[PDB]
Amino acid sequence: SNLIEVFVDGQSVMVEPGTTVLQACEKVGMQIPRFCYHERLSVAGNCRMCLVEIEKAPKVVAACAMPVMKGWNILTNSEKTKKAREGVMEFLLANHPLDCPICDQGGECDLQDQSMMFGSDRSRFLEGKRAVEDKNIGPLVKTIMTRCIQCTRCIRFASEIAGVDDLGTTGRGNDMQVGTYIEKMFMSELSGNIIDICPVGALTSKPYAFTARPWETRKTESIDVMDAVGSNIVVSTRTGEVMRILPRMHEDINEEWISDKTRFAYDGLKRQRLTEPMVRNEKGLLTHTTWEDALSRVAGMLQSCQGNDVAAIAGGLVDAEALIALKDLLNRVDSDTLCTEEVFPTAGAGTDLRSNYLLNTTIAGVEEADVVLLVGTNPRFEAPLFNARIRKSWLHNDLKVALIGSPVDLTYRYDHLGDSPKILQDIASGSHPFSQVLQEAKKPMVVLGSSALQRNDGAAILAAVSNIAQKIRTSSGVTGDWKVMNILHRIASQVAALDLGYKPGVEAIRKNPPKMLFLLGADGGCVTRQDLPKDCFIVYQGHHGDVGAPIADVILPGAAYTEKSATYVNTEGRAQQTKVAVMPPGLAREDWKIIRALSEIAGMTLPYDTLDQVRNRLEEVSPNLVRYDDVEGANYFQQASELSKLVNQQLLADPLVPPQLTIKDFYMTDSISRASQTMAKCVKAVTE
Amino acid sequence: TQLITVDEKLDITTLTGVPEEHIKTRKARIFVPARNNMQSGVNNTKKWKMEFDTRERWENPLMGWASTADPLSNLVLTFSTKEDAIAFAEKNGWSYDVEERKVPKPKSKSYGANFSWNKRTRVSTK
Amino acid sequence: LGLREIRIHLCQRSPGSQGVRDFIEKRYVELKKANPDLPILIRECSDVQPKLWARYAFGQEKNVSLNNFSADQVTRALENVL
Amino acid sequence: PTVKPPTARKFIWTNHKFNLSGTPQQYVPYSTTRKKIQEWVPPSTPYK
Amino acid sequence: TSVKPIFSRDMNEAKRRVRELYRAWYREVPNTVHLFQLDISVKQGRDKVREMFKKNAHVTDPRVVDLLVIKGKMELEETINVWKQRTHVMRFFHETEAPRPKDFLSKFYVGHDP
Amino acid sequence: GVRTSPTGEKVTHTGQVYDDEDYRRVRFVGRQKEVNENFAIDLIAEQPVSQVGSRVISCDGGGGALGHPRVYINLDKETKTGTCGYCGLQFRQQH
Amino acid sequence: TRPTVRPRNDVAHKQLSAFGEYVAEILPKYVQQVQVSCFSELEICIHPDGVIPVLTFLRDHSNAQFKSLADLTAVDIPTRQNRFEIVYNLLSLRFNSRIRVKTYTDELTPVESSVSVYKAANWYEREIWDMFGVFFANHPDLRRILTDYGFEGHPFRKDFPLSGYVELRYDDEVKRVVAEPVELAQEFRKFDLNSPWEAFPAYRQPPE
Ligand code: SF4
Ligand code: SF4
Ligand code: FES
Ligand SMILES: [Zn+2]
Repeated sequence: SNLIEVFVDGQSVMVEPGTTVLQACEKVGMQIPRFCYHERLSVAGNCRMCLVEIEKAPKVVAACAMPVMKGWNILTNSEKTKKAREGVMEFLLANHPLDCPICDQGGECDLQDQSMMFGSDRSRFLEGKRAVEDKNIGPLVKTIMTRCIQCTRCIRFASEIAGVDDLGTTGRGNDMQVGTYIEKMFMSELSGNIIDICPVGALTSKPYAFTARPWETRKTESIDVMDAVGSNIVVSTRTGEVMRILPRMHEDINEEWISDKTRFAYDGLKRQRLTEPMVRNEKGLLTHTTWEDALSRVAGMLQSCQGNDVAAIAGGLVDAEALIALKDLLNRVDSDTLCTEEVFPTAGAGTDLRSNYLLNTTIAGVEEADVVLLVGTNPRFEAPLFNARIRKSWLHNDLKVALIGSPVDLTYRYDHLGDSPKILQDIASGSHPFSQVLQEAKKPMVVLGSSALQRNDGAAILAAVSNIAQKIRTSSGVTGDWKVMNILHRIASQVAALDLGYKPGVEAIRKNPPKMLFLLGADGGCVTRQDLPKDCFIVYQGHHGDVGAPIADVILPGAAYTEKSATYVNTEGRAQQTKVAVMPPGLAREDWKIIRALSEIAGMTLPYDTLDQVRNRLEEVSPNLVRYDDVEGANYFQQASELSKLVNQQLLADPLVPPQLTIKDFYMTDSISRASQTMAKCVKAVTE
Repeated sequence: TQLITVDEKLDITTLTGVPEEHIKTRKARIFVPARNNMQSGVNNTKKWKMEFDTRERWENPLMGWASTADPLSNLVLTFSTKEDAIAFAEKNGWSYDVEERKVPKPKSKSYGANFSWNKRTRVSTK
Repeated sequence: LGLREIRIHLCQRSPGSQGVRDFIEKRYVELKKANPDLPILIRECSDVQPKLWARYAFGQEKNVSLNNFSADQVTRALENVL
Repeated sequence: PTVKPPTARKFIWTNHKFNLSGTPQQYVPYSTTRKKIQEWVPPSTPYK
Repeated sequence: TSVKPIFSRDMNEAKRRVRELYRAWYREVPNTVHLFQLDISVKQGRDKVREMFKKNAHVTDPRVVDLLVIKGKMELEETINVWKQRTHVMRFFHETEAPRPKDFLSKFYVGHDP
Repeated sequence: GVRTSPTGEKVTHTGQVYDDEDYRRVRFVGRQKEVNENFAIDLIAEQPVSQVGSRVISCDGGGGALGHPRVYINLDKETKTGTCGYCGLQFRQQH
Repeated sequence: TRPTVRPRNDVAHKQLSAFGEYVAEILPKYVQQVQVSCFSELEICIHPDGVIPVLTFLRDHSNAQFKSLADLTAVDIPTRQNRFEIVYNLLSLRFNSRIRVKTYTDELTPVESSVSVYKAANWYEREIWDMFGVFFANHPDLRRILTDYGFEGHPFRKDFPLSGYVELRYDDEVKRVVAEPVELAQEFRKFDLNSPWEAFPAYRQPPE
């Protein structure tokens, strides 16, 4: 039943026809060494390391890109196989300079490992050793092209995933410079990913460059933040502190890639942090004190204050644990005006009813989709690995990607349909040459960006897109069961806050002014002191405060995301937990621990002591927030769309636009990216 | 000599001698160590490493060092299967978290389809 | 005082869970139409006992079961809670 | 070393200060590293 | 699933051996406080002896109870001889605080231990 | 060739000096804070940048097997100087 | 091959193979493995019941003398239901050969106290009792060798960390030396040195 036998060292194994020899050897366990093969890119054959002596033939053939004929016998440990490997390894190490002390991949080279485990023990080639003058590619990536072995892997990665096409081979003979001809600062998204593509020490990190060496660090589990998708991130840590991060692999989401903001964020994570709990002072100033004074002042004011005069804006990067602790505390006082950072609208019951506030499909599940329309967003600048997934589908099989909302720099020929909600109600009617493609295609997907939802067109666009979803779902017979419709997000803590059933947005504060409020990471222009009564009493709990810290009344130095065993949810409902990597500097306790100490000092209690009891209460409140690395999509789209008909709003005539549109707004408007200097370097490098 | 023997659980935490705080407070993590992405080699896979959560490592103010009061912080136990991993972690007493194993999914790559005709798959450089 | 939150926890293969599926396909739109201030919410994860909780009155999380029930019995019990 | 005294290096001391323990002039160790984590500065500008 | 037991068949001989060991430790203490010239009355020493017996009072596997009998009997031999000096017998006590309490609040002012 | 702190003591070649609210200054009391007063940044600028009349040149550092290994560096930057990472000294080219 | 590589002597390989096959076929009651290394030193892998009969048979019988006893170490291996390994080492005075008697054992069930047949195993049993926890049944004196008296924890295990749980210091308050929980002066960086890429193809175990 469509299986071909290969005799790897006499051991027979079944292989799907058409696949490579190397995947058969990796099926039985063998690693034929490789330099120009990679398990995400196209298969070029330029490194010659993958060779193997296939029997009954006088010629050694490659195994990176060999199709499998019927009934092979593969010798991976013969005589001339080893002679070919020693020969090719002796060829590679000729025009490669002696930099292994100063090269930035001492522990993580590839020439070193494969030269030990397959290469010769003596060298030759007394003269020669050419040298290529380096370039200046960008302030993010340090570049010495002398160590470049011309392996053509950055080129294939750029041209087939980045889509930028700014890298090339130049020349002949030994003189093949891999690079960029026009002295252009190569700046794009995913350019941070190219320093792990390059298998030798030729493309290294610029700010990291000479700060560690990868045997001293220890590696630690962690979860991506400031992106809605959550690649799996491994912190190489050192000195009771950090060194760097790397992307590690989840199969479904964010395969072997990461965002540049995540990869270069940690400079701002350790630059302007908060180590002192801080109280205002009689001149009007902000000084610091011990925890007893600060928590006693907050507890006395909290025992004095009840009613509908207590608010809690929790945005930025907050936990499931801190939000559970705050919901229990704020139930325990009397009542609430919890709020989140980004205003999500609730008119067709969007807080409950699991569909309309997560990504209903799978991020990996978009490959089987066929026609995707894309209402206002910018996937290159909003969770870029989602855009890399869409480009992966666009490059492997056929798609049809149309965009409604902005003319932007997407890399793969979106079909621009205009930018107004009149276009959206016009496709709701169906007067296009593209509605036919929708309702008579096979597998449809509609991706709604959350950034086009902060405006006053929120519930109307959401209900109309859900009517599109009901139209194409109840028509055309697809599949069942499979989902046209999904939304995405920008911040994972907002997704966890919507999962816990909170009030989204500061509309509850605009309807009801409070007298006491807890700012758990108030990033942007949510509230001011002019828009609030003069006895403010903000308790801002966070880390490297630059907004809210000028608006300070009581500062509590919360921990960061690398610094606590949190519980985060991506934009598709999968609950991923962070792990302890670096203890926070200063006093800097964990957030829910601070909240439970606050409830201790105030005249009340909380019925838990440990983080395992916190996660027990988490499974009590919402059941899928402890079943780690798991997905289950929602249902009941008929009930959702029939509940979307009560509040009959209007659709404005103004054109919409996402503010996440270019490089400067990709780099500025987040806390950890704002606190750094590497972001400022690349901002002034792109603008200048 | 084939005596009375009962077939039950074990309670070896009384005999291993380490005190109660380091028994019941720290939580083990059983994980397969992920591939160090700057290299590409899965020989460092195929084991189940048990580690513990990290704790405080301050600065010794006389030399600029990283001292800690953590004897259990620098362990790793290499195991062959998840089953004996969980059996050992429940034998010796301390609470634990177990993750699962993630593999490279087998793709179907082909140079001839990388040089296609009417598909959008085209290398555009080679 | 009144109510603040009502939460539903479900699974895929149980007669009571199937009864709550029958309730939630039949008699939710009139219920949410009736009480626009109570965010009665639905959760399915993989497998859990189908529990019905009510968080109200300054931290009272009262608990009832919806295991092995019929849909009319679910409606009667929910109206007894409400 | 009346056969080859010197070396062609312009950094060697002209004193050769000997073993100096039990003095007011000896060695103490310290951290040869700059600031670690760079604590936050409150604004001197007030409000209210 | 055949296991050779150490000493006992069921918990009866385990209880018998451990109360025999407690009888020996009860009649062994004033000889130690007279010999090593300790600084602690008889009551406090006997109270920490019965504390250390009551600490492991919930183990039901008879092999483990027999092995703790062997541990206590080895320490009783090496304390009824004059081998273990004053340092180890004082090391059984904890007077060098370590006053680290088990609140939440005092564990919060000296943090990172939940 | 050293600076001097505003506290009144010598800084190192790394700007690691203390504030006024420390105590390692008071464990420096009575015994001298040693500092190598011959730095390494300024000793590069006193060296003559050699102007070698070829294209791509070699560097060892004053002695075979006594110094750093062979690094062959390129001089194709028409206005910038090629810098040995080991030596720290510059070169030019004159055809 | 001919320089720089220690050769092997297949004469001794065939001789030890035939001898181990002989011993295995004449004691079927307790034998599981007789493995021969490349460097020709025999290993006999044994169930933990026939320790005393195998040692009495291997002290005598005049086809193999092996009067000389050496070390006993029970090297601790997790991911085994029966963990520890008792390694007797036996040397013949007449024959110049070495056989490693590896019997396996668990954490609790005792092996049968080889001091009754080999007088050189007395401190070996006492020492491995102190360091591991392998009990020996009907042994005269079981005390602690190579540890402190008040110390316990069986420190050559893998669960016991490198730095111990105690740390002695003198103090003048109680005028004596006391133990506190451990406070390091440096982290003891345990480096990552397990490099990939399979340096030994001949030892690739079959995966699942
Ligand atoms: S990439 Fe770096 S570590 Fe590897 S051989 Fe080249 S110089 Fe050495
Ligand atoms: S720069 Fe690196 S990835 Fe690109 S061709 Fe050279 S060695 Fe390969
Ligand atoms: S893998 Fe590079 S040649 Fe086949
Ligand atoms: Zn040099």
